[PDB]
Amino acid sequence: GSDYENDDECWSVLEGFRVTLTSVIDPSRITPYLRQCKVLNPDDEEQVLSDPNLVIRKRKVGVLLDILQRTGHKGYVAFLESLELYYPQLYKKVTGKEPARVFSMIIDASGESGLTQLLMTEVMKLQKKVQDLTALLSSKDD
Amino acid sequence: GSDYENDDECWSVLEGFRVTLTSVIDPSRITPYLRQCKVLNPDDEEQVLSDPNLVIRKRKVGVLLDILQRTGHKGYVAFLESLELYYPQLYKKVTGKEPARVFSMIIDASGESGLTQLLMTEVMKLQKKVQDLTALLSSKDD
Ligand SMILES: [Zn+2]
Ligand SMILES: [Zn+2]
Repeated sequence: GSDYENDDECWSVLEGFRVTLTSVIDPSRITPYLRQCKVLNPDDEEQVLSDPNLVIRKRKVGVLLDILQRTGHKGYVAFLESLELYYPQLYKKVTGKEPARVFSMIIDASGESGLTQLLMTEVMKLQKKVQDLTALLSSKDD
Repeated sequence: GSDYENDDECWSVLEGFRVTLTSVIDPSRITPYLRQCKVLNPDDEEQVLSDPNLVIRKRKVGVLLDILQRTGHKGYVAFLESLELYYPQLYKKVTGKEPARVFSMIIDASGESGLTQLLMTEVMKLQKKVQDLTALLSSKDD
């Protein structure tokens, strides 16, 4: 079957890629989204955000996988929820195929209006990010 | 602010800013949204995109206002809602206050999953525009 089971061993497809996941991904951006999926506890995001910066990001994602696997297949798909939104190429490599978009986890967990609020604020951050980049683009250090 | 009745009288709020809305807005980004708002028909998106560039973008939104006036309050709310997502400062000036967040129109029209998919792709067009600007913030004509 296609991963329909619910167990911690589900992570096998992500684990052999954690070498890249720890050096590329920053839990400091994805941990509030993992709250919406109801897999990540408030204690988990606190202990990972013990450093608010991206200094210890290598050990952050490493312990974060070990955190989300405590909920089994739940934390697996939840990591994919945050991943397909924030790191799409990281999903493409861990699975070997295109973004599936199994966002029915966060839909069931936080609600359709929950994910609508998430995406709606993310497009405002991105609308802000466009003017943020063209501001520094118009005046560089060359 | 806003109203409940179905007529051209509904538009009188947006009319005072019409000259700015027609020169600033591009139907090319708001037309696929207005499809899911169920106010814009497959003929209208064609007539405004008859010019692929920004050559006559002034009269594109001008004729689009007339399209959405046929549906009175439907097209009024739909233009507000697309303006609220795509042009936040234009919505801010036309209403006189912060985004009210009356996305309940496209929620009732295309469903919560409809707007969730529109926002999930909207973040990718913004990831495209943000990568477009960091590409130059990485390397310019200098
Ligand atoms: Zn699984
Ligand atoms: Zn009205």
